[PDB]
Amino acid sequence: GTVNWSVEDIVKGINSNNLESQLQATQAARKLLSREKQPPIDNIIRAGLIPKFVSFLGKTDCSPIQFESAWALTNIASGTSEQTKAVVDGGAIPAFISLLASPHAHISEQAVWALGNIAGDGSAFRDLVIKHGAIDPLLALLAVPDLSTLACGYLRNLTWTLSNLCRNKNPAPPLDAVEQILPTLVRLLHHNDPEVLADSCWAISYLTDGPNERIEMVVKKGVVPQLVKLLGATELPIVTPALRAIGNIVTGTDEQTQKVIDAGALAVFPSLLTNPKTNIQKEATWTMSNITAGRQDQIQQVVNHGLVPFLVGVLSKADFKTQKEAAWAITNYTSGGTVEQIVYLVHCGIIEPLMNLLSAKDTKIIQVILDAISNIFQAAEKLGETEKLSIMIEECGGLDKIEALQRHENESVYKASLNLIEKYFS
Amino acid sequence: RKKRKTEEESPLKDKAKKSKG
Repeated sequence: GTVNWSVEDIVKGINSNNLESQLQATQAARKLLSREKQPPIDNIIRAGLIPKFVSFLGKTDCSPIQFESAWALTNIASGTSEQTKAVVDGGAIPAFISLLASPHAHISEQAVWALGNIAGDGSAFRDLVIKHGAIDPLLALLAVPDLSTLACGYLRNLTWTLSNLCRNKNPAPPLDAVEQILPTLVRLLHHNDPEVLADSCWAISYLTDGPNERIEMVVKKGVVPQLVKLLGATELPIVTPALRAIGNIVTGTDEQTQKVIDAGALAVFPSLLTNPKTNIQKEATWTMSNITAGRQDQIQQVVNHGLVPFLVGVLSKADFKTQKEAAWAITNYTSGGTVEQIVYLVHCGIIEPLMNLLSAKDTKIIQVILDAISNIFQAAEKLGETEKLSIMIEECGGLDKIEALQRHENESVYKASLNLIEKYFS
Repeated sequence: RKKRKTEEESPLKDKAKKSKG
C-alpha cells in the first residue's frame, strides 16, 4: 500500500492530519523517486511537497518519517541544478545538518548523502553547506579509533560527501575549510576499502587542482608517498584519480615536483605510459610533460628510469591526444635539457616519430613540434653536428614536410618552417 | 611558463550526484 502511488494520492496523505498517514504517503513518495528510471521529480516539486518533507526531517518523535523524507529529498537533490535548488530553497540544509547527530545511523547517513548532493551541485551550494556548519558534525562522525568498525556503506558515503566539499574551483573551497578536512582525508587515504581510497584520491585530486599554494597545503601533509603507492594499484577506479592528483602536483614548483620523484613515482610510468586505458595513458604522458618541464636533474631522473624510450613509444603510436601530450613532453625536454640530454633523446629515435606528426591537422601540435626541432638543431649547432641532424630529418621524410608547412597558412607556422629550411637546410 | 595546468579535467570527474536506488 505504498507501492507505485499516484502523486495526487501522495499529496492526499501528506496533507491529512494523521502522522501515520503522512508516513505512508512519504514512503510512497520515496519509492517513486527511487524507481529504476524517470523518477517524477518535477511532478513532486510542483505538488509543493518539498516544504512538507523538509518539515518532516525535524520530527524526532517519528524517526521513520525522518528517514523517508530524507531519502525523498536526497533523490530530488540528485537531479538538475534547478531541482537541487528546490531542496535548498525549502530550508533542507540546516535540517539535514541537525540529522547528522541522529542516534539512528541510517538516518544520519541519509543526511550525509543529501548534503553530498547539495554540495556536489557546485561552488555556491558547497560553500553554503560549509557556512551552515556541516564540516564539524561530518568529521565528528569519523572521530573514531578504527575506521573499520564503521559500516562499509556509511564510510563510503561520508568520504564521498567530503570529496564534494573539496570539489570545484570557481572559487576553490575556503582555505580554512580545506585545512579542517585534510587531516581526516589523510586518514581515509590509508583505509583498506577501494571505494574509500578512490574518493579520497578524488578529493586530493580536487585540492591539488589550482595555484601552487593549494598544492602546498596538500603536499605539506606528506601524502605524496601514499599517492604514489595508490598509483600502482590494480583497481582502475583508484589509479585514475591518484594519477590525476600526482599530475596536478607536478604542475607546481620544482620542489613540489621533486616530492613525487623522491617518492619513486617514476618507477610506475613504464606501465602507465603503455596502459590499456587510453585515458590513463593520456594523463600519464601529460604528467611526464610537466616533469620534463622541470630541472635538468629532474629531466635526468626521467632519463635514468628509462622513460625516454617510452615517450618515443607514445609519440610513435597512441591516441592522438596522448601523442599531443608526448609532443609537449619532448618540446619541454629539449627546451630545458642539457646538450648531452638532447643527444640522448635523439639516440633514442625521437626524430622519425616527431617528423611524422607534422602531417597532423592541428596547428598547435605543429608549433610544438617545429619548436622542438628548433631546440634540437640549436643543440647540434653547439656541436657542429647540424648537418648530421639535417640528414636524419632529410632521410625520413622530415624536410619533405617542413617545406610543406612552409606553405602553411598560420603565420607562426610557415615562419618557423621557412626559417628551419634556410637556417639548416637549403 | 613551462608547467601546463589542467584543461577539460577529463578523468572526467566522478559523478557529482548520486540517486539512491
